[PDB]
Amino acid sequence: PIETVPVKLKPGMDGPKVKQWPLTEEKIKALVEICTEMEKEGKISKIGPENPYNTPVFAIKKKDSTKWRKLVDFRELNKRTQDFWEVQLGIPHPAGLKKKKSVTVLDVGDAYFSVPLDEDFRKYTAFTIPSINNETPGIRYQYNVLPQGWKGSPAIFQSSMTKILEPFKKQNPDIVIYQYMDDLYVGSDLEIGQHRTKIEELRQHLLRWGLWMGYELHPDKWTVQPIVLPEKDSWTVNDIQKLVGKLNWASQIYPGIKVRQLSKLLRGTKALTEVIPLTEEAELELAENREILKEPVHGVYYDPSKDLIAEIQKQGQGQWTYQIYQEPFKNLKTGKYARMRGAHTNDVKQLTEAVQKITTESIVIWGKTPKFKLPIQKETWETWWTEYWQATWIPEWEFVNTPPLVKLWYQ
Amino acid sequence: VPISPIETVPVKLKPGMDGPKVKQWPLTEEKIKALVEICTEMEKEGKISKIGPENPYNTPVFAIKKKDSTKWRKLVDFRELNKRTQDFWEVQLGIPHPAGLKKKKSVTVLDVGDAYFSVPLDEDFRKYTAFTIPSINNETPGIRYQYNVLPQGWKGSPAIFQSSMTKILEPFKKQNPDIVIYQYMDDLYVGSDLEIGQHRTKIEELRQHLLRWGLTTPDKKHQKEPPFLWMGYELHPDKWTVQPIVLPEKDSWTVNDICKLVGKLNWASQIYPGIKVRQLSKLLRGTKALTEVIPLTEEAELELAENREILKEPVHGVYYDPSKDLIAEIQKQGQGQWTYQIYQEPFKNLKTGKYARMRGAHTNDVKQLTEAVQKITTESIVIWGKTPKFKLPIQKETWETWWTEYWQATWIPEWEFVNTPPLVKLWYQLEKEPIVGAETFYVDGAANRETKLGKAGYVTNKGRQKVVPLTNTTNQKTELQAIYLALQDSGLEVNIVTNSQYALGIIQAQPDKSESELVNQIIEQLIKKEKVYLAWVPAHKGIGGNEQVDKLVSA
DNA sequence: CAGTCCCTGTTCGGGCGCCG
DNA sequence: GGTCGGCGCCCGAACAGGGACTG
Repeated sequence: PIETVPVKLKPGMDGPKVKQWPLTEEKIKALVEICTEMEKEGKISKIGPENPYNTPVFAIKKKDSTKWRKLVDFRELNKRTQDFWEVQLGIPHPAGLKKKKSVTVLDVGDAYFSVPLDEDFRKYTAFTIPSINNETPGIRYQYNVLPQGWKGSPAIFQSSMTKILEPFKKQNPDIVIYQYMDDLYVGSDLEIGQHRTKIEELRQHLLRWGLWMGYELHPDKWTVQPIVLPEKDSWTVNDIQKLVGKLNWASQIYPGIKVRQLSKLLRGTKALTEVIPLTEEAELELAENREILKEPVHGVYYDPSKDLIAEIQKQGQGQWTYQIYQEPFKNLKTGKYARMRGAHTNDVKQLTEAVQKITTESIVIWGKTPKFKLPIQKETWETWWTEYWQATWIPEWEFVNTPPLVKLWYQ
Repeated sequence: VPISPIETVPVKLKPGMDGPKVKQWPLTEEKIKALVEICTEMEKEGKISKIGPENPYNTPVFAIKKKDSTKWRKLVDFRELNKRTQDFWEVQLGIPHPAGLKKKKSVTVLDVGDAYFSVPLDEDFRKYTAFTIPSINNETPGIRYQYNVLPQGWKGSPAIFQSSMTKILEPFKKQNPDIVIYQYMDDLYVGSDLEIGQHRTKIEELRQHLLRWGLTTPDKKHQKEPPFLWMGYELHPDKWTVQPIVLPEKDSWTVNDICKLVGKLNWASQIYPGIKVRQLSKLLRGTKALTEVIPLTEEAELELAENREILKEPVHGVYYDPSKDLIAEIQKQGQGQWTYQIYQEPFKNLKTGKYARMRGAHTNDVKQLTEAVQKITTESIVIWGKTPKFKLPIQKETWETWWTEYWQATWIPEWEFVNTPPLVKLWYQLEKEPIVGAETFYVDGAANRETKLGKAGYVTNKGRQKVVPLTNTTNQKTELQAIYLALQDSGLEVNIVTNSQYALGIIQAQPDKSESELVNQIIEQLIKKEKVYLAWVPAHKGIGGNEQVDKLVSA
């Protein structure tokens, strides 16, 4: 008996038409059970071929979770409804969330099933369930309530959500609460003990309105990976050539970098393994360049109107470096991950884990998901990435093949 | 007109566009008799109705012969309709494969009749399905009809039938969960582990459940005894095989011919292991006329004779057993070609296949092997929903060396080494640190965009030097040529310094094959070496002899 | 500076097979 | 014959995006 908020696509664009990729047995059996149940609870209803729209669907298991979770790739639908959740019903991003000692994430996607969807918009939430060996044709459904993973869901539920959070925000005013998609980020400077208790106070505060999860973050302990130069006491021709090449590449970020006195050490046609003494003018150009890498880059600042972009570099031995930027060489943040799950055995699992950590960090700091430049072939990624996804959102990505140049981000 | 027991799918046109208005083709007198005989039969059964001048729409119509029957099939040229109708999302996402079937006690196959003619069309949409039937005389105005069912030839007919058929089977499948029904259009593979007595009861229950909706299951197409003919195969209680494949024996081969030949060879490769179409597809490159007759090359005649030799012997596949693991083994058939067999017990292949796509101008066997594994993985998930275990002709240490040092993300699922030559290996390894006591070569190359002329050479720490003039070249070919020279005129261990990101990006990827002859010559010299160290320095920065050799190859 | 040229990779259009 | 839909393969042509040098 709730009134539906009218929603429309952005002008001059049709709904998503993305084919369903093949799914494993454990995934298809999980979607059937969920979908029949959601059909029995009236959340979804079967449709037919007259609906030309479709969106891929698969299932996941969150970190240390045994129950399956239905996930829809509405990235194409969200691109095609961007004016709604940014212009009309936008959500402000608290700049203090990233400064909290502990931030916890809570899946609140079950609440969106309480609000009906606009009748004219249900046509675009269509999806297809495949069968193993194509035993039966695609069993299609469409959403009759607010779908999980749609950018328009937290915007419609925003008015309802704020009213639920007001009794808790009043008792706890110093607590920061942000909502992105199907997740709720709660950050506090409290001690780790009384922090988790306040989480349970909220959890029971949301259970009484008709709604459980747990993943802790510590944004104050997030570090950045600077560009560092080796501290060798004996330098060979090759060492100086690698040093000049790396300093030359770093000059695009710190204009103050100079390689004039070091290039003078590379005048003759010398053997690579030959030891070269550092001149006095070079030892100072080396020490001055080390200080410029300690200074922050001039003129870097976040722009809310620009899309985030993230690049990831595989450094081997379980090492992965990343940089987030909006304009090239103006990196808003750099970093490095090591020892993730699947280290030393699986690179797709590590690459999948790295994207999730990076995206999670981008949500805490700016409230946006970056478009990734993944260091992997397109066919390799599209085959395995679903087997390691443990998150309710899906960032955008593209595939690059940049041969290692020099080791700019890792020693 | 009575009401059809199946619910009707609402179909619209695209907004702003009217129905089709196309004139009828001139038809041969033998086809008009077949149409009026079939038209006149379908209006009696309520499948087409007469229309007057109030219907301003019209579309062509014709008829083709049915395979191995005197009956004719009615088809309508809805090309102008299909352009303006709404788009449909097809629910056939692929084709079932027998390798995915499980051993069932009893098996039954049936095929319904007048399938498209047993499912109604939307009431408000029948007006746009107007067509004319030309009489035996060109002056006769002709008879105009409109469809009441799914017209054979309309783009929505298959889509609507598949979805309507599933909706009718859902109440049966909901009451009989242990019954497996493979639904593909009009064909229903039914199987169960129930005893043979209660099997035939549930069969009869389905033929009556389908009868309540106007779907007839004729006893002519009823199949109760093995072998079963399902989807072009022969299903036996323990094995299966494809229906016999016939290749053309043309003495004079045309382009189109190769295409039917190639098409059937790919179809045969799913159970017949070892089919190669490398040299036969090399006949389809750069050809324009589907009919420019083409002579068979010596390598293609050999390839054809081998394939004919595989088709003489009988082969068969087995069914999927969920209790035992899935296994897939790959071999390197030829240069750029791969084959695989998927099985659960040794020599009892569920299915076979091949992968031979050339991705990129420069590649190696390890890349192609990784591409092959991924193709097998996806195909396996389609049919069995799981990833097989892999037996690969690559050493464990070989693969560990590759993926750990490659800059891209790469991975292979659970696999084990199988010692089946030819083994996939890395033909050379670039050192990670410069080689002590090895001559150091500073290479560079440049060319002119107008003259297309350039130089390429090197300067070493021992005083060695060379510069070579080059004609009809580019900047990239020269930087590669400079590295080829340093490899030729060096010992077994050599350090090479370049400023070419292009050349360095190709070599570090450890390719063993390339479309460029210059790369293949560089590869051949790299294999002869024991230790090779490559390094990059920025150009125009006065680095070592890289600025001295930049000034020698400037012109 | 902005324009090419050189190179490489991807996407699509069009032939066949197979099934219905 | 010159219907529709699905999936697969092979090819070439058009598209497209980055790097070095010139303009």
